[PDB]
Amino acid sequence: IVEGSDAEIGMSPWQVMLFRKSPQELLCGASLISDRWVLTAAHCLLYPPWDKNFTENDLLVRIGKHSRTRYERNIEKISMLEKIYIHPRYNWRENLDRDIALMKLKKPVAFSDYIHPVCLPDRETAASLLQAGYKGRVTGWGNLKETKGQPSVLQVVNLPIVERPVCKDSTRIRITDNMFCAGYKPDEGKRGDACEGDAGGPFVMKSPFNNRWYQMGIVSWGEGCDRDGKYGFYTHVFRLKKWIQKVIDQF
Amino acid sequence: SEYQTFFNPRTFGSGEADCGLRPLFEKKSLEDKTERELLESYID
Amino acid sequence: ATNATLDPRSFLLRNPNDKYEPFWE
Ligand SMILES: *[C@@H]1O[C@H](CO)[C@@H](O)[C@H](O)[C@H]1NC(C)=O
Ligand code: NA
Repeated sequence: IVEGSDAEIGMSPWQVMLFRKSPQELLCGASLISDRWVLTAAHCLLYPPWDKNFTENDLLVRIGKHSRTRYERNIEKISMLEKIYIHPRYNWRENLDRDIALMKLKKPVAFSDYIHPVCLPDRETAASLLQAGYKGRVTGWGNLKETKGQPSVLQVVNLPIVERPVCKDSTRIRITDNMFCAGYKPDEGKRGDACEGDAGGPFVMKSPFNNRWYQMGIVSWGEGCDRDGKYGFYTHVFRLKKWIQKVIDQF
Repeated sequence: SEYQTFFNPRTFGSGEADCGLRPLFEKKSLEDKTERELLESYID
Repeated sequence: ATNATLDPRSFLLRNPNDKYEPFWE
């Protein structure tokens, strides 16, 4: 996260860290959506141009974390994966269309002050809140600047949703209805973005209708980070909710 | 609990009914340092 | 039509150098 600040304790209790056991590495962010399901970006699991194609046995998730590198005993919970499900129409060859994956935990996790699931939006919440100029919130342990600069604790930044024609005109990459972008325009007098290491983390919004937090997006891709006239791109969660439902209902 | 569950707890597991309410914030009616900025973005 | 500059948002490191603290067993 670029131009963010330190999260407060328990501020994002749905934040999940995808972690490589050996050699030990933070891989990506993710989000807790129930006691047994975690949502992430498809490219955090499958990206053949980078020789990346993880199996379940390949990764761990770390839930309830704040420190990037400390083992937060009695606070964080570490879980093994039972199965990974990647969207069958995930477009890794081109533009990362449908950059979404689900991970089933081997055992349900216990909730605490630090561990608590986010809501996924219903059709009406998604239509109401996904509007240009409203702000959502992105969190992660990714790079602090375009370049190795890495935070000591979870970072947060709030960013406005950008109108689709501005998202489109900002990039030569083909954008789709399964994506949205967020960030300040040049001349809006504020900055901020997600960055490398933040993918799979949640773009969330607080409902004024019921005070609940909803995950509208998944950090997916960009062109550099926090550049003037560029915007962060996020997987459109609600647009892909029929798939999430299909997977969870079948396992 | 101003929320209608979408998924089946049998396959989804527990936690949906109480989703999106943080124990250290909403559950105690305490606000985090920057959530006001989100709520304001609805007005502006 | 060009994805030449597309930067998927995950890459990684142990920034202090060589270290996350061990966990689990
Ligand atoms: C990823 O790996 C699995 C087998 O481990 C394979 O079925 C699949 O084809 C791989 N994806 C590719 C080659 O794009
Ligand atoms: Na920008």
